[PDB]
Amino acid sequence: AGAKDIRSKIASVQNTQKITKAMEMVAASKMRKSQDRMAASRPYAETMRKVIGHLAHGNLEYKHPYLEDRDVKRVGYLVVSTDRGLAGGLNINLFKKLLAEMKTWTDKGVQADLAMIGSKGVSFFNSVGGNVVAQVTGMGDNPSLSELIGPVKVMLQAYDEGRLDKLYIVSNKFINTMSQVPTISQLLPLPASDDDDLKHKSWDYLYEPDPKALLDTLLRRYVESQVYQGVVENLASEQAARMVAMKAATDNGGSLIKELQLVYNKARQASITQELTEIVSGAA
Amino acid sequence: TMAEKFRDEGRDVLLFVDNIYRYTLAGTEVSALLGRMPSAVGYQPTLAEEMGVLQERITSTKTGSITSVQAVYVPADDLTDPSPATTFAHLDATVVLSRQIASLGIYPAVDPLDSTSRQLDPLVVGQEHYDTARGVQSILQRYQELKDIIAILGMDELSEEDKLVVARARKIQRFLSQPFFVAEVFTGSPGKYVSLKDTIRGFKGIMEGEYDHLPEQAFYMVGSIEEAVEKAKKL
Amino acid sequence: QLDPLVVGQEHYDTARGVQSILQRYQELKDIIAILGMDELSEEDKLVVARARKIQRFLSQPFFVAEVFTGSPGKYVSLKDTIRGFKGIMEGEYDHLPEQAFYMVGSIEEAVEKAKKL
Amino acid sequence: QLDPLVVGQEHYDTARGVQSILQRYQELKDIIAILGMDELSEEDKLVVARARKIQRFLSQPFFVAEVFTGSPGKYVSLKDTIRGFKGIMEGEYDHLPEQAFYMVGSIEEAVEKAKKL
Amino acid sequence: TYHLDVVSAEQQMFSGLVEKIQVTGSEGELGIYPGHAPLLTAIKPGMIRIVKQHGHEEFIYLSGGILEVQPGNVTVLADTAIRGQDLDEARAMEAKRKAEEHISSSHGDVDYAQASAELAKAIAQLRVIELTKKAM
Amino acid sequence: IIYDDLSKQAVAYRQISLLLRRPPGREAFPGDVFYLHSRLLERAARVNAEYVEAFTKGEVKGKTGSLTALPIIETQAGDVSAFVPTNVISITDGQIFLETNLFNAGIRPAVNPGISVSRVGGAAQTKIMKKLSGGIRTALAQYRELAAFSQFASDLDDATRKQLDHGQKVT
Amino acid sequence: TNVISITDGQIFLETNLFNAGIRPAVNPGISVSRVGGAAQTKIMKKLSGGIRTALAQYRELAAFSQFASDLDDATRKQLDHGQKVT
Repeated sequence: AGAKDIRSKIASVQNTQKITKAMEMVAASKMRKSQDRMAASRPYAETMRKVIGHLAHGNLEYKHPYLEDRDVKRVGYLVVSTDRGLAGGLNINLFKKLLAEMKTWTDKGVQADLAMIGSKGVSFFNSVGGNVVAQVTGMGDNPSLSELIGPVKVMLQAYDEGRLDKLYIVSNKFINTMSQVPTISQLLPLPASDDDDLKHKSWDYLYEPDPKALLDTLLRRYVESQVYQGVVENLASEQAARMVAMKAATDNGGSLIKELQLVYNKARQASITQELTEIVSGAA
Repeated sequence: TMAEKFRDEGRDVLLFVDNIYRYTLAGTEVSALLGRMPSAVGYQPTLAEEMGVLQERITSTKTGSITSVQAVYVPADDLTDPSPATTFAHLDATVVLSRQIASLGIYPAVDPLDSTSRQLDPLVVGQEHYDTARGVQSILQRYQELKDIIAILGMDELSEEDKLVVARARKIQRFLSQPFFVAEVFTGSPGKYVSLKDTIRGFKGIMEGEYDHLPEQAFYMVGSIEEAVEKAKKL
Repeated sequence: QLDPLVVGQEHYDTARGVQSILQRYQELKDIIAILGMDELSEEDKLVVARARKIQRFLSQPFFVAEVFTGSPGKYVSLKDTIRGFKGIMEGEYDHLPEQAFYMVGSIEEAVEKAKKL
Repeated sequence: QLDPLVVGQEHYDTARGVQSILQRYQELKDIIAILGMDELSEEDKLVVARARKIQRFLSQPFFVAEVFTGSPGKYVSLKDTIRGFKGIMEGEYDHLPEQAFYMVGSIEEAVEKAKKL
Repeated sequence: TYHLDVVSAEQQMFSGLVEKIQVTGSEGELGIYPGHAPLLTAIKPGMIRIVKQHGHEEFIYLSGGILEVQPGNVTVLADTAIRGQDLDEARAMEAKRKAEEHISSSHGDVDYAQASAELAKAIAQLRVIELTKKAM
Repeated sequence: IIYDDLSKQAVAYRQISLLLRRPPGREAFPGDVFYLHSRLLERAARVNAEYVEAFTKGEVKGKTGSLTALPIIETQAGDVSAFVPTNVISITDGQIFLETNLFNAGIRPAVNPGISVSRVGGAAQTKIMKKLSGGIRTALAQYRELAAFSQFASDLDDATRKQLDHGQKVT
Repeated sequence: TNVISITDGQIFLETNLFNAGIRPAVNPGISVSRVGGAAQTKIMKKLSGGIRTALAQYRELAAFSQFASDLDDATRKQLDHGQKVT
């Protein structure tokens, strides 16, 4: 205490407030960039889904394993998590939503198999005791598709090899700069997208060389694409959560400078009085 | 005492004290010269009486009245220091002038959010004036944070009722400017003296969407509001 | 009188564990104040929850405060409190809400008050 | 007295270069803490290594501290001081380990120490 | 002319109206003129030629992908990196290794590193809440 | 006129005052340290032609006199809010605040804009300088905070990337 | 401020360490002894040299204890050795 300590604490809280304001501004600019990179990725998956629909359940059909259900003996999860702290409640809401449903599933005897994006989920599930088989980390704000080919190659290889029966991607969904929501969604077997081809009486493709070898690659690329989309939305959601958390922190610091200054002024006045009284009453 | 003489003639007087804190400090200097013991923060032992015996002669009376406008300096930015705390016991109103409001080219630069009075009660000023003032105050202090959301996320994020609050707040903030007679030789425009009732009309208007249809620069430096329309006309 | 040789090892150990948790909670109050609570670890959200339970459970209704709150006073023997604080510190009551501990006597009155929420 | 006209541009530039190296290394300690060493640039990893070597080379064994540590003292002229720090900053002694500079004395003894190591 | 779209999973590489293109198909080289009947094929890594309307020719490089031609529209769903079988299995094996051997790599966001470290130092042992008498 | 340290005159006055047993005031400075610097600096004035003419008894008539003063004050650890600095800041017509963080960093003279100001302002400034220099001070007072925010932000918006480097040229 | 100036050392006992469990509550970062190693058996003098440095590095890093989940693993080991020696 004493004036000269409290003034130093006021100075350091003011410094903290500068830092949190800077982090807010940075996070907001990165949020805008990431939600541009988010919309730039729609066209590819949008058109590939129409191709898959016309090819799989159009005027005729071919039948891939990925298209038709089978009894679920054990399940896979692709878990998307941030690489950086200060995101607020983002990661733990998601991980608890996950754990509740992995519990609900293992209440029916089925096992779970985990693959991790981002290192926060890695550190978490490697301590809760999850079964993690493939991971990628350190993508930061530079998510790239080639770095994702691995952990999804694992899950697909295990799916058509028979060791999985269902595959989910768990991630946040960026609705608004002010709200983000965790969601666990299916991506194998392929969900129905209302792709009805009744306008496409009109034609069928020329296939070079054959339609089944094409359909295989189409489905694999589509899964990779949707995992990438999930990663990018999780990134923009991280950025928005960090922006709002740092807004909160800056207000919390500003509303605490005001307390420290009352305490400092009380101490200043007390010191002046105690000194001047000692002088005047020590004289004579 | 010169002001008190004018009052005895039955007039209304206005007494300016260019800095009351220096009156306090001269009292302290003299107190120290006379050898009296130091009180709370070095201030004279008789502080709250030397202040009261000045501030108590400034009152209305069945014959006349003295109003007082007193510039005040608060030491160490501390409204607890004995001198600010002793003065504020006597002040009815309080107007604070802001560098920022002036930066926007608005004069007089009276900050409407921190300026206060204790004549603002439905009991004393009436319900209409009171709630008109509270209305413009709430408008301004919401705009205060919308203007931060704008600065961080850009205008396009704001809801579309807020895009209208941010249009009414700007018109309110303009309409608080005025052309003084004394200000001509800066602003050229002639001076205006606005009767209270007219200010209540103008802000009751702007607050509730009336005059939504005319541009914000028709309010700037106009005076009454029934001249805001006749400045929009030629805009 | 707070010595292993005077109050026995178990009483002393419980008192010191309580001091240590409450102190560790004091050291987080500034991080929680500035950054908010969601920045804490999974092992330091648990410390905070246990400390905030120990704080309530230190409260008690007094036979002389009935004048102020009506709630009947409780008398809590020593064994019955060095059992309850051991209980809270070792997480065996983690499934209860904080308000289950406010102004109760022994720990069974808290496990009972939780049923009423 | 530390301005060019009174100490000369040689001494002045050596001292200012040392100060700036250590300032940059202070900028970088807290990136090393979070992101680890392997993430620095190839330019910055050399600033780190030279800053650490300079930070070592400032130490010296005193003739009177011999009673505290036994190691014999050293007297170092100003000429050798400048010729040493200039040499470190210009990348001339990158071949030596850090501890070849710790408590060495003159720079010509850092190589003789590194040969023992 | 017809509308050509070259899009990857990540970004849009080309758009706009074209007069013709020549692509290297998996089966053989190809060439698409307007009105070309529907077709679907893979394409090999290599260049693609476009003639933007009014004969402005230019060459783009594609790592692979899939070509879909509809009568008046065509789109090339390109890939970001060479996609083979043994290329992807190396990635799969590395991703499998990194999960058992807990090699948690670091991100590279140096701005967050500096801001977080300054924020950690500044808030250290402030003892503010003991100093001001907030209850909490 | 230049007073090398008005913060050492106050110390000598405090001494000579205590040794006479006169009652002290805040921070043990004598009761009236303010009336010490006030009555000193209020001599620095510009005085008009009527006063010079009367004083000099008609010998010189066309002129006005002046005595400008630059008092110097020393602050402990940048604390502008100490008892003797906040006194003298309340008497003069401005201040040039020389900042140590600029001086060590090599910005010399270390004039700190924003915190330092001249209250007579452009009335004193020569016309060409009043024209050219009008924009500088706020430009620098803003660049100096933009250069703070620029620590945590890479990838700056190229709109501010120009302001930064321009402010850096001028600095 | 007098008896700190008169003496050849200081042992600072701090209540924020005492409460947290560290008894005796000696604070090694602000305590001093000017006789130093001359007042030690040579085995203790040999061994305590590394303890001083372990605790000094721990004090320089400890600001990060509340962010340890993101720290590089090369410093995490120093930050944990400091805790074990404390």
